[PDB]
Amino acid sequence: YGILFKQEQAHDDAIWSVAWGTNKKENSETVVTGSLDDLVKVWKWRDERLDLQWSLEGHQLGVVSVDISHTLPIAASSSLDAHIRLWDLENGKQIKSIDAGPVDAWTLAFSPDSQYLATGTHVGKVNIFGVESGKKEYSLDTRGKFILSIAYSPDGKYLASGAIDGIINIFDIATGKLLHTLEGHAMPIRSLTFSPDSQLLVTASDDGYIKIYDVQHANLAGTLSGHASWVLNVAFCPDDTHFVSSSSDKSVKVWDVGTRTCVHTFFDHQDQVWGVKYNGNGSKIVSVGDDQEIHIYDCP
Amino acid sequence: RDIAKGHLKKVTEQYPDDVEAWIELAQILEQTDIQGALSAYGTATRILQEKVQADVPPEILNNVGALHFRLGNLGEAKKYFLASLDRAKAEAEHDEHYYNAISVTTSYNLARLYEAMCEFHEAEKLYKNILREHPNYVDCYLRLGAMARDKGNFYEASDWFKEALQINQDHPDAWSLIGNLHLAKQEWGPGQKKFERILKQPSTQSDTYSMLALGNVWLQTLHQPTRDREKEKRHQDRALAIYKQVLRNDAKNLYAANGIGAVLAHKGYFREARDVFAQVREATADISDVWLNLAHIYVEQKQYISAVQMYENCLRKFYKHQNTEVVLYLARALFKCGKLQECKQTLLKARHVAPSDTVLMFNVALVLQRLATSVLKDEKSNLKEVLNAVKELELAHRYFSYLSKVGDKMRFDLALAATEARQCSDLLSQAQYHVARARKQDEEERELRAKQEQEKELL
Amino acid sequence: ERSGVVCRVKYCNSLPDIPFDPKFI
Amino acid sequence: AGILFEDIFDVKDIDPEGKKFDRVSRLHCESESFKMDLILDVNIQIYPVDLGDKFRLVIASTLYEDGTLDDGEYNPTDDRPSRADQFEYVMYGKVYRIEGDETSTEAATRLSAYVSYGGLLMRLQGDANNLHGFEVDSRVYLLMKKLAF
Amino acid sequence: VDVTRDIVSRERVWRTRTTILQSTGKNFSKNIFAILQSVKARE
Repeated sequence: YGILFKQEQAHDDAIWSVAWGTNKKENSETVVTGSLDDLVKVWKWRDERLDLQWSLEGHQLGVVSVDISHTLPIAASSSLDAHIRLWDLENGKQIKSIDAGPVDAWTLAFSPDSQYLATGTHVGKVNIFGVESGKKEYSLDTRGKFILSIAYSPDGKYLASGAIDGIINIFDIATGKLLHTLEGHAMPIRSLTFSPDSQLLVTASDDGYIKIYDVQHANLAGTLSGHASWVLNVAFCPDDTHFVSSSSDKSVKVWDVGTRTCVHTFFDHQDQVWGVKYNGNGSKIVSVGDDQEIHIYDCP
Repeated sequence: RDIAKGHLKKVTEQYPDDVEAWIELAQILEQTDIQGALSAYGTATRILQEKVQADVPPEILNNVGALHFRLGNLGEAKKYFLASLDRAKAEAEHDEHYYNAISVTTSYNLARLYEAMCEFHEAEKLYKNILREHPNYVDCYLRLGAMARDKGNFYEASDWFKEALQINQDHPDAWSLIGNLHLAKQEWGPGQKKFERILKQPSTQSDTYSMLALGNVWLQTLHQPTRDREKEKRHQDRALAIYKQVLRNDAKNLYAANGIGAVLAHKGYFREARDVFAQVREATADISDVWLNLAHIYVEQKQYISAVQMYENCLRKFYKHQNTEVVLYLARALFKCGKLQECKQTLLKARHVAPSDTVLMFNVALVLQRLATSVLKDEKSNLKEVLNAVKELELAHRYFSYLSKVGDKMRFDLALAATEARQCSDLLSQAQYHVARARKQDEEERELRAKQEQEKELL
Repeated sequence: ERSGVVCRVKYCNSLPDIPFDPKFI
Repeated sequence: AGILFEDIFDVKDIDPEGKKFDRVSRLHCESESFKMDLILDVNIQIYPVDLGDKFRLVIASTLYEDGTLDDGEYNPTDDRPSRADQFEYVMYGKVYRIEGDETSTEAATRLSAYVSYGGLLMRLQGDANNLHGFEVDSRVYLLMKKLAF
Repeated sequence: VDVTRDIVSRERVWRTRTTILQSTGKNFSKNIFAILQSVKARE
């Protein structure tokens, strides 16, 4: 374990989000970043070097999330501006600008089919926009506080949502109905993702416990004392052997998804880590944070 | 203790086969500088091996690991406690010295470390292993609920705290933690006084912690527009009496002067607040309170630098690096370009952790209008800027619409947004003016560059 | 502008938790 | 007023270069609320300090608490309210340099105000906003005082 | 049980609530109550 690459001043402002394609497809041969300086830098990661490929602008407010199509070298990008914008990572142009209307929109959730795009709102519903449409197709009527996080499964069988009440709302993208509601947390769930096999569901919570529930029967598979600080971000590798979690304390821990043991802790972030993501194989791990910089941990 | 120190300085120089002298050295120095106790136990550990092959008793390796546990040598203290356990386990005939109690304390410090070592599960399990063997212990029962209190104030944390009180009602720590329960939900403002006045009996009395908790719950009742109703002034005077009382009995009670300066600041005696908070700062500036109160005095000069410096210093901790209240305190005198444009950035950083608050969404709109009118009134601004200002004004107007439908507010109805909407409409008219100004300046620059290019053609 | 920023500026001071000292012996 | 700068400080090294003089030592110190840096020479013979010593340092334009400018002549025999009356170590000196990270286009972010106290040198270095009170060739008083903490 | 008196009798706890509320510095109340009374006298 180590760091393979680093850039200095990779952005002029906090990198709020990072995405790297995880397929064998060309969508993995790029990195998309969203930062508060309104610079959606598309990096190439050619030659095992983080080249800058495209520099997309136009967001009024800083980018809250970026997500890459599981099928194409295209990404969708969202902001507190509530103008969700889409790009082609191999031309660097703007596809469309899904104006939400009132300025209430949040992180994105690319469907694995790359056909639907879930969004969060202060009403508590999960609005499933259409990628090629932009209109509000269908919205999950699960009101409450706020959808702080939402995520699609790699095969698309389930869908979770992080509230501000620690209420996982396990939706069903195949029928559009709330099936389970896992309430093993009371802290605002900051982010979550699905296991490569859609069996484990990690929950990143400000209480620092990265509890890992199950989806098929909606039960807790065990506690995990992840950080003393808020768990901000958590991603699985593609071979489904480990998962990294991002803290609010400049650490990144390589937790073992099977043993729930940290196999390595990275410490080359000068400020807190907004996000972490694997490669297509799971060796290189990109990490980004308030230090405006990008770091590529190698985990052979 | 002074005589013990001066005797130990006499035994330290001479060497009359000193064996326990360094033990008595470290037994005093654990209140004083922790390094002196460490150096003494370090030398005492090896001095116990030259006379015979005798293992170190667990009590010394325990005390040294307890020293290191206060330090950043958490893993080293962990090895110390492991070795103390292994050694105390080996004490099968030390029933008089009760090796078992030594292992008990070592395991307690070890679970406290794991609690502190970002390993709540090991601390849970060790604390339960003390519960399963000795349910009459308190701190093992309390720290367990502490761990659960991280997830929330309504889990078996609260239950184990109350149960602890029932077994030991005369335990001031458990009771204080009880009153600490009500501080999460401040709806028990006035009713906390009863629960706080339980152990105020004379057998407990001079409990400065209860007295201060009282003055705090009493201070929370301040910052009310009912001061002219001769209601908050009496509350101020009452809390001031509490503070004077805890001052006479404890002149060094820095929280007493802390609240005295707080009430003086609420009196607007910010200079009297200034220097009392300065004395607190001199005594211990580390506490989270001074970084706020002092900054709130410096910002009150309207000119400030220290205020944002102190706001930064308090946010250095991992507790709440993303924080809304600090930016609400900081969002003040927002008119300098580095205050306006930067405070947008910090408001966005706060809102990206707390988007549900109305006050963030209101202040971002106020600062937007402040900037937009700082360039759409009179300014011969850059051209791109007038394109951007109307975009910002549009988004401000959208927020002005969205805010108006929300029911709950910052304990203050936002019905006054009509003037913001009017400012928006007239800034839109100023945008339609300054974009004409923009085109005139555009043609101006084009003719300037052309008349320069011709001069170059001459050369 | 017509007003400064709205702010519930309050001179707060918390209390410390029980220190739960390690049990030196 | 005439209080140019104040902060909590602590000594973090003394004579890192070795002790060049016998009654004078370099103090290398750090500020705490501004995390500025200080290199000060004190008369280590009449005012001894050690590493980790915490002190208030109030660099002031004039000693008088009413802020009236002194003439820079030593007089004693004076009742007037004087800042010195509440310190332990007071020096008087001439600001002789203000270096900073000025670029050709945009201003310095940080300044280093250099002061000579009759030959005992001080460099105070940090973010410029705390050093705006310093201009080259101006009289200043050091007024430092150890915090017992 | 004796385990209680076995431990509470050997333990050497050095810090507690009051020791946090107390300043360890030399700021008594002579320099504090002075201004506290003076400002009341201004009123």
